[PDB]
Amino acid sequence: DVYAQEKQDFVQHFSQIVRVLTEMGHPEIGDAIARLKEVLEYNAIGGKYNRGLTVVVAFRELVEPRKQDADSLQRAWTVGWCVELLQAFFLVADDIMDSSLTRRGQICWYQKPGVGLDAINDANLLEACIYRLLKLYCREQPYYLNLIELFLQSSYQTEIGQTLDLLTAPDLVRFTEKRYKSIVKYKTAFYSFYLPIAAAMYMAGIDGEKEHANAKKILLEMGEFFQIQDDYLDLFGDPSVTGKIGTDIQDNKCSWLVVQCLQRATPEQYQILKENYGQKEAEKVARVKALYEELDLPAVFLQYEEDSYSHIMALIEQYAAPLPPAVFLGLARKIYK
Amino acid sequence: DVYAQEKQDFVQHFSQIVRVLTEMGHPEIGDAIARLKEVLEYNAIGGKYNRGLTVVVAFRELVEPRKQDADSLQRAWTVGWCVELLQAFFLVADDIMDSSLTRRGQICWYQKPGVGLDAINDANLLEACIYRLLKLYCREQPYYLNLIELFLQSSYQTEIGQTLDLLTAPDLVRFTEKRYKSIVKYKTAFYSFYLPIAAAMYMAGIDGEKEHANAKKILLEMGEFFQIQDDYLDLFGDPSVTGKIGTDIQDNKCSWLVVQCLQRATPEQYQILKENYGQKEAEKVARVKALYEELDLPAVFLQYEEDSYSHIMALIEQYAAPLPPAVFLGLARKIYK
Ligand SMILES: O=P(O)(O)C(Nc1ncnc2sc(-c3ccc(C4CC4)cc3)cc12)P(=O)(O)O
Ligand SMILES: O=P(O)(O)C(Nc1ncnc2sc(-c3ccc(C4CC4)cc3)cc12)P(=O)(O)O
Ligand SMILES: O=P(O)(O)C(Nc1ncnc2sc(-c3ccc(C4CC4)cc3)cc12)P(=O)(O)O
Ligand SMILES: O=P(O)(O)C(Nc1ncnc2sc(-c3ccc(C4CC4)cc3)cc12)P(=O)(O)O
Ligand SMILES: O=P(O)(O)C(Nc1ncnc2sc(-c3ccc(C4CC4)cc3)cc12)P(=O)(O)O
Ligand SMILES: O=P(O)(O)C(Nc1ncnc2sc(-c3ccc(C4CC4)cc3)cc12)P(=O)(O)O
Repeated sequence: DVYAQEKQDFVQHFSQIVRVLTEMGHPEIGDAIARLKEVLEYNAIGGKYNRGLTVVVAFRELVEPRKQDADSLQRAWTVGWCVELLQAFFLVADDIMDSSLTRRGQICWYQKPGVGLDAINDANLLEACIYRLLKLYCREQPYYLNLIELFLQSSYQTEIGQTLDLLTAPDLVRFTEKRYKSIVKYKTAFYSFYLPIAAAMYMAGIDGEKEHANAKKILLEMGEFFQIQDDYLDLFGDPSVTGKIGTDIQDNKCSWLVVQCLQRATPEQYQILKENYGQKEAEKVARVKALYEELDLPAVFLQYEEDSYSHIMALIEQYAAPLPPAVFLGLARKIYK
Repeated sequence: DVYAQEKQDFVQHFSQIVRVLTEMGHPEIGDAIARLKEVLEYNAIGGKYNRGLTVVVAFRELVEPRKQDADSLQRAWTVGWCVELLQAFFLVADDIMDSSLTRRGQICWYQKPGVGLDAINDANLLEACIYRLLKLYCREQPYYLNLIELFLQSSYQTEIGQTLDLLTAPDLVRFTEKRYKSIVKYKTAFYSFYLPIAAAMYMAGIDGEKEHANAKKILLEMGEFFQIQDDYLDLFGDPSVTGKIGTDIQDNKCSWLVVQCLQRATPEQYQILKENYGQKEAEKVARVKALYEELDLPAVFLQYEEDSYSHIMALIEQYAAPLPPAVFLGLARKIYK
């Protein structure tokens, strides 16, 4: 596995990431820097690192091996960790706003004794660390500004996505397909799928607008597919297999499932849905599920997967050049659950 | 007044700022953009605009009038508003973290019905808008990257400052002068005093490290002075004159007053302080005040002002060149209350 190959080195680099972000020529910010260390250690560690690793895998596939000096790699690892820091920023903040209890098999940072709403500042520090790292490791590089702009834009797009999600889910009237597709695109797909390849692209000197537009077209369609899958597996997944015990229905999400359900429902079924969506009790969660089954949404999903395979293989056929197909295909394999 | 002269045009530009940040080639983010308009309108408007205006005043004092085309000015106004957007980001967030009720004579944004902790995202959008504006108005300019780095660094320094404030005020043991001075420097002085002049400097082609270090030396010392004044006036100000009804003691702040009080107190006075600092009731707030009076902290302040005048005039004498002294002196006059 091309990701398993890169992994150990990527994770070991985290140690260096931290050292450099904390190491006291100015003594009396010491205490704040110590808090910064704790924030990084708790929140940047424990994921699958798919997004950060994608930077490293893509880098290796896109830069001729004659230009993979010890130093270029340090940079690749660093930029990968920059993506992981972006993720951490979003998730610390998202947990506060959703009033979540747990994340990545542990108490959400803001819920830890004596953190609370101070986590808002902590989240912002994580974001800040992106640009500090980019400066320290890539200031002299020709792609420096490209990377700054890409990260800032990725942040902007994600935040806009979050705004749309927040407005959409404060009433099922609002849960349309055009709306669902739009949330997924801004809120997850840009920073999860486009950003990591795009970074690698810029680090490899592939900076053209067309090349970027082409990679983007593939990657946003991949990101939509993987989010829709995520929505399906939330309910009909086997949690021992996926790792997620679904709570989308209780949590009242604009999920792909509900959108499809809404499109198909008779007026009376709308009512059963209006009646049971977003409740604690299993009794009710089971009536929503049983409705999705009644409307045969798994078959609808299966069909969506089949269609979606053809479309995405075709997209890569057409739009991958002059990147290696394996960049796209390697990422698909890694994310698919 | 050089600020009153620039003001009407600066504030009128806000309209343009908004238009450009909202104007629907992508239709289905419409609703999110509408929310963005509301966030800007509520949170970026109603201050004195000292920091944003400083960019515009400094620009005019630093660029020869032959290079003050309609376009250079648009840019100056825009960059000024970028400082105002940074301020707004910090304050929306700070209000959430402090659990404040009011700001700028109105309900804090997060306290408005149906905003709540969604304000966290809103705060981040305000930050994002800085870099969108910088791109739209200054991408082709030679100082573009300088401005990106300055804003990102200003954010980093402020956040670090906030971390230090949060750690320092979660116990009077912690309220030392080295610590107080350090909070003020990172949390307020860099972005309130250095950032706006520095931006103008870069827009004028003054990009040298020495020149920046020199401006910085003056401006951080100015920022310390104005924060210490702010602390004094919180208690001994006349609120009808200043506009602030002080609540530093109740709110348990690391204020200059308490630091000085701590340095002077006998063991028994420490106890009266330990006993009354951070309470609701006036009875107790009056015993803290009466102690500061007992220890004659106003005289200590007066002396601090006198010393501080000589020092800062001397700093400008020595370090202002090749900037016009009036940049520094104009800002002092404007902020002094
Ligand atoms: O209550 P305030 O606003 O008068 C005052 N707060 C501030 N005054 C001046 N500048 C700043 S910058 C600042 C801050 C707050 C939150 C953040 C979070 C985004 C990370 C960053 C900076 C708070 C603050 P304080 O009495 O808590 O010291
Ligand atoms: O994962 P499987 O083999 O158990 C099964 N998967 C599929 N079954 C039938 N047709 C298809 S097409 C498909 C697929 C996989 C990857 C992609 C990636 C390019 C995005 C697109 C479609 C998975 C799949 P399901 O239990 O998720 O329904
Ligand atoms: O297990 P199978 O083959 O009988 C069948 N699976 C499939 N049938 C038809 N086409 C496909 S494509 C497919 C697949 C799964 C994972 C991937 C990962 C590289 C992304 C790609 C394609 C599974 C599958 P299903 O009855 O479990 O849905
Ligand atoms: O609960 P989760 O984390 O599984 C999920 N949230 C997310 N999943 C994937 N990507 C993202 S990016 C995102 C977000 C949250 C807060 C912000 C605030 C800083 C502005 C920005 C982005 C939330 C999120 P959802 O079930 O609320 O959709
Ligand atoms: O403002 P005033 O005239 O009523 C009086 N101000 C002063 N009185 C005596 N000495 C001084 S030195 C001083 C000053 C003003 C501006 C500065 C700016 C360069 C930072 C530094 C020191 C104000 C002042 P106070 O009521 O604040 O004590
Ligand atoms: O009103 P005053 O002159 O009798 C006396 N004020 C001063 N005495 C001696 N030196 C100075 S310098 C000073 C001042 C006030 C505002 C400024 C603003 C430009 C920043 C500068 C200097 C007021 C002052 P105070 O008894 O009110 O403290």
